[PDB]
Amino acid sequence: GKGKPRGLNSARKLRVHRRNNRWAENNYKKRLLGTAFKSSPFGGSSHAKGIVLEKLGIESKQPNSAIRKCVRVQLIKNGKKVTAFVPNDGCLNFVDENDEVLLAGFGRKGKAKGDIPGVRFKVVKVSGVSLLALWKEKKEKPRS
Amino acid sequence: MRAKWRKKRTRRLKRKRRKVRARSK
Amino acid sequence: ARGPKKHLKRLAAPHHWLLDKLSGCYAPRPSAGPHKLRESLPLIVFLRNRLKYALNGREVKAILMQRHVKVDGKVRTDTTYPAGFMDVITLDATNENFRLVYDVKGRFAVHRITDEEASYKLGKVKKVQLGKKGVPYVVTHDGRTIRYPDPNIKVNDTVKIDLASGKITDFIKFDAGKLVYVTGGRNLGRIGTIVHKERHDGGFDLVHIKDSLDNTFVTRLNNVFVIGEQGKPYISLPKGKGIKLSIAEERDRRRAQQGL
Amino acid sequence: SVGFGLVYNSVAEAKKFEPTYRLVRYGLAEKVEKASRQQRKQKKNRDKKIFGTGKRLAKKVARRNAD
Amino acid sequence: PRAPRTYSKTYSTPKRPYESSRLDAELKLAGEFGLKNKKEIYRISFQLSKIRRAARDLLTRDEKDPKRLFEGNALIRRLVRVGVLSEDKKKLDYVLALKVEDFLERRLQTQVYKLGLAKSVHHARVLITQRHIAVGKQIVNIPSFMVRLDSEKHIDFAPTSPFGGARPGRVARRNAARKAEASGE
Amino acid sequence: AKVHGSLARAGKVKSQTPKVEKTEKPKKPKGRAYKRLLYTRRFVNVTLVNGKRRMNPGPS
RNA sequence: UCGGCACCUUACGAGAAAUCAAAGUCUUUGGGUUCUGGGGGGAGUAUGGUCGCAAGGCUGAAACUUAAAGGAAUUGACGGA
RNA sequence: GGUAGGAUAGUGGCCUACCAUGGUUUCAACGGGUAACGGGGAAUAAGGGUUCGAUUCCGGAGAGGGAGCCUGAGAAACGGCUACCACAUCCAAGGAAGGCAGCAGGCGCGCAAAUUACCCAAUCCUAAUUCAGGGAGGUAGUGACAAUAAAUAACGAUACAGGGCCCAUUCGGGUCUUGUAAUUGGAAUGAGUACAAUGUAAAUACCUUAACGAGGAACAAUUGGAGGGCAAGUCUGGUGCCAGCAGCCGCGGUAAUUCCAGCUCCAAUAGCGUAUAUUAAAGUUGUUGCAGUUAAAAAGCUCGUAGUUGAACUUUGGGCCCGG
Ligand SMILES: [Mg+2]
Ligand SMILES: [Mg+2]
Ligand SMILES: [Mg+2]
Ligand SMILES: [Mg+2]
Ligand SMILES: [Mg+2]
Ligand SMILES: [Mg+2]
Ligand SMILES: [Mg+2]
Ligand SMILES: [Mg+2]
Ligand SMILES: [Mg+2]
Ligand SMILES: [Mg+2]
Ligand SMILES: [Mg+2]
Ligand SMILES: [Mg+2]
Ligand SMILES: [Mg+2]
Ligand SMILES: [Mg+2]
Ligand SMILES: [Mg+2]
Ligand SMILES: [Mg+2]
Ligand SMILES: [Mg+2]
Ligand SMILES: [Mg+2]
Ligand SMILES: [Mg+2]
Ligand SMILES: [Mg+2]
Ligand SMILES: [Mg+2]
Ligand SMILES: [Mg+2]
Ligand SMILES: [Mg+2]
Ligand SMILES: [Mg+2]
Ligand SMILES: [Mg+2]
Ligand SMILES: [Mg+2]
Ligand SMILES: [Mg+2]
Ligand SMILES: [Mg+2]
Ligand SMILES: [Mg+2]
Ligand SMILES: [Mg+2]
Ligand SMILES: [Mg+2]
Ligand SMILES: [Mg+2]
Ligand SMILES: [Mg+2]
Ligand SMILES: [Mg+2]
Ligand SMILES: [Mg+2]
Repeated sequence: GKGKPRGLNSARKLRVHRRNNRWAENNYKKRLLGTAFKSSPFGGSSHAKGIVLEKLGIESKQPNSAIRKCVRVQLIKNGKKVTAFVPNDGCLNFVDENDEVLLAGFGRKGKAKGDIPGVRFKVVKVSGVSLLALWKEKKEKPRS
Repeated sequence: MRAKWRKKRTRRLKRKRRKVRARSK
Repeated sequence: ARGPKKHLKRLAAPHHWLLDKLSGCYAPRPSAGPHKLRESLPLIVFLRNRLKYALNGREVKAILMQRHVKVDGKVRTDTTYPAGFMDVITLDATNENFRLVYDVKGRFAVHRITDEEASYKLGKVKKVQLGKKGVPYVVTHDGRTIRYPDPNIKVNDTVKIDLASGKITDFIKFDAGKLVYVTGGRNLGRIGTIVHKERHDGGFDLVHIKDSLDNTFVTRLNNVFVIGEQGKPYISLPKGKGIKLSIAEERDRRRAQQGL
Repeated sequence: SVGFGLVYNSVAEAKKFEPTYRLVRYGLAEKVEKASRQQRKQKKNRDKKIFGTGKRLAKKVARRNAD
Repeated sequence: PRAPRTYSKTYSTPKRPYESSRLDAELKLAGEFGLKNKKEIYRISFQLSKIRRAARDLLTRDEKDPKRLFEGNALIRRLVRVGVLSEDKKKLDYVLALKVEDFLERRLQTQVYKLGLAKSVHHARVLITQRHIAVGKQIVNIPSFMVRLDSEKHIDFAPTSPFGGARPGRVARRNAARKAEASGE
Repeated sequence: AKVHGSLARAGKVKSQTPKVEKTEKPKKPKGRAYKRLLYTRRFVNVTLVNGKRRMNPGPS
């Protein structure tokens, strides 16, 4: 009878067995245990501002070979320590030490992107003046 | 790492980790 | 909460008043009166939405405060006065006498009558019971208490109320073959007199009714209003006699009179 | 153009039933020179303080700061 | 607190953003009917899907089932009224067989070109939107006005807005004001 | 995952990219008139048909 | 002929194949029913309970990391075959 | 649970007094979590489902936390009171006063959310009441939350495109001009701005419209891409496993179709990308409908309770009539 019970009165044994085997998914176990808010530095959010401590240069994973130019960020809302990629040609000169950056996930919902070991966040804005709009020429950083 | 030989290494560490809690109790 | 509510939200109104969704946040709440809140029709709804005499709810006030409208011969200057079923509405100027009756769609007909029919009304007997000092009284669907009835009058019947002195002129007994005006639900506005009545001792008596086109439709007894014998209504029936032409037949007539 | 129209039976009985702003429009009434909306509500709330005609507090205070 | 003002989307997007079959076909459509966007194509494609699924459930019923007798014959009647479904071939099998250019032909931008009067679809749209062609006596500046097979006779240049009469026009005046200015009295 | 690579070279290539300005050209039309200009360039006044169609032919 | 341990041949069928009269009667998907799985690790680990004299047993995670791990067969290559 | 009383507006372990030992639970009670108010409903969807619902309607709860109460038909009320707790204001130090989870606003928190504006004209509500009141509400301001419609050009003469005629002989002939001429033409209109009128409570805006208002019509459309998946370059300059890109596979070590740029081209277009979540994709949650020999997955084996599931059998057929 191919495993499962088929009967009319067996709606519970099917429904119990579904919830039992529902936990082996990746999203249902994450959503129902609430690990987005408990773990996971951006506590369920999409963007989190933080304070720049440091400018790290992370080595790219083999077989790639480059220095990836991240920064180290303590989150304002949480106090947790994260490493944040600074994406473009240049743009590490645009951040600073000790000023505010708006971050984001990088795009793999965790799961550090590609050759970049452990770095799973990037930088959207610095000083609220938007790295991409700084990188082109469009905006100027606030001086003081 | 034959998994059987990783096991007897782990079972060694299973004793030591429950020794260090009885050490502190 | 904490007591009685004084507001009616628009879109929480009864749907058969055909109030527009926009252009105003609130509905006219029916005041306390002879008929229930969801079974009535406030005078502002009649004089502005049905008759189009008033533009605003302020001109409903400017009409009622000149003693113009009178429900059952008494003026009732309340803007939100809950005029309901069988209520005769008299306008002295314009000489118009209306009787609030249901059209077959389940709404309130803009149905003129004349003065000899405006001199009376009908009322479904809610209960028959002895009052204090032994005086019997009967209670009608508009909550009227009338003392010393005919002893043959029982519940679910209909009495003819003289409306000047609120006296039972005669009564229509509830028995088979007598015009039933269905007064609630999806069958609201349907006539047809009988098939029989099925009892259900315990609650919710059901009444089978088959109209002019022999369409049987079962209705609860508490939605039944007897309005006459076979044929011969005791009031003027609205433009359509409560027949329930289906939408295929409804599209047939409107095309039959839009090409003339 | 499409609108909506009214012609009353007499000019005086127009004046009974017609709203004020329409009569202000036609020269048949003058808009009242009441004060502003919040100034009325402020003045109402200042006058919620006094209990009575206030002549007694008017003569008591003018006594007290005189001496 | 009020009634929620109801709104809906009038178009939908393909599940595949880059198909060579689909991108060449619609660019053929947009250059044929003088369209501005694929959104003007996506609008019609979304109209078709609802119309097609409004017959697919109706056809799944019995025939002489009165909802199919009511909604189906009303479904045909609107399509026959607008000119999408022909005066022959009035059936629920033939509202499933409709296509995009059936509706695109009934656009006012197409009909202003089909009924003479425009000498392009790309001149038709700049006649309509430029406060020329009237449909009844009503000036329409909408190119998806979707002419309804009884308005076609009265489609004409507007009573106002020259090409329809009674006034020269804006740059026609200023030239004639200049030509009178430079020549003489 | 050595965290201290040399950061002095950031923006090197962009700085030593020689600045060549964008060439000023007459503008292209917008909306419907650009879909008109795509209709001629793909279905009316197309000439080269190499393979199937090549909208960006590179010089050989 | 009844029942069993198998086997042989074919492959109607099945499968990704190796093979299988069951591993078939399965998109032409429903005879009944129990247990288990949800990419690889972390890890049968931590913690908690429970069992045992103990070794350990049963139940049993998550953070974090990863773009492949694996299965079957083909061709080569190599074998102190 | 019974019996009686008290209380209630009344039922009732609601409470009290006495008496009995019950009541619930593997059909999940009791307990723990919830970034849980419930429903109408919303997003996605072949079908089945999956996920959301604080939020325009309805029901509940609460007015910092609790607790108590007065009045009144109606409140355990908070734009009422009383007390404690917490916070916090003025003060001449004796005292006194407070409660924006109403509206506008401020701070703080933040990734994250607008005016200390105008009016009761509409909707309705309250009251001795046609008149007064109404941050209920409506109107404007800010407003790329989401949604609708749809400008940025059009049409020609001039150049060469060629599809040709009668064997164009070798082009003319009264061809048929789509592309091309940073040529040349005269027309069309709203964006904007305004006489006015309309709108409106009053305005503003729209709707209408006199005078104005395109030649680079600078009145200039952007956002992302151009190795594959995926539509579009083995063009040019620079860099040289650096800088950098890249969701993934992967490009860079001197000819880089993947970096940075010019050019050209592509996709969507007043929008488009990014992040997070969720849905389809996913028949990768499988009721429909998954897999378990070897890919992860038959309990070491047997018994057995709940659960699930269970052989066949009982009025069949015929004759007639009405009847859509
Ligand atoms: Mg089972
Ligand atoms: Mg309330
Ligand atoms: Mg005009
Ligand atoms: Mg045998
Ligand atoms: Mg796994
Ligand atoms: Mg275990
Ligand atoms: Mg243990
Ligand atoms: Mg008792
Ligand atoms: Mg008792
Ligand atoms: Mg008792
Ligand atoms: Mg909560
Ligand atoms: Mg809910
Ligand atoms: Mg809710
Ligand atoms: Mg309360
Ligand atoms: Mg009171
Ligand atoms: Mg309280
Ligand atoms: Mg209150
Ligand atoms: Mg308060
Ligand atoms: Mg307090
Ligand atoms: Mg506020
Ligand atoms: Mg926002
Ligand atoms: Mg008002
Ligand atoms: Mg408000
Ligand atoms: Mg522009
Ligand atoms: Mg105009
Ligand atoms: Mg390609
Ligand atoms: Mg190069
Ligand atoms: Mg480039
Ligand atoms: Mg599916
Ligand atoms: Mg599987
Ligand atoms: Mg295995
Ligand atoms: Mg076994
Ligand atoms: Mg085993
Ligand atoms: Mg059993
Ligand atoms: Mg059976």
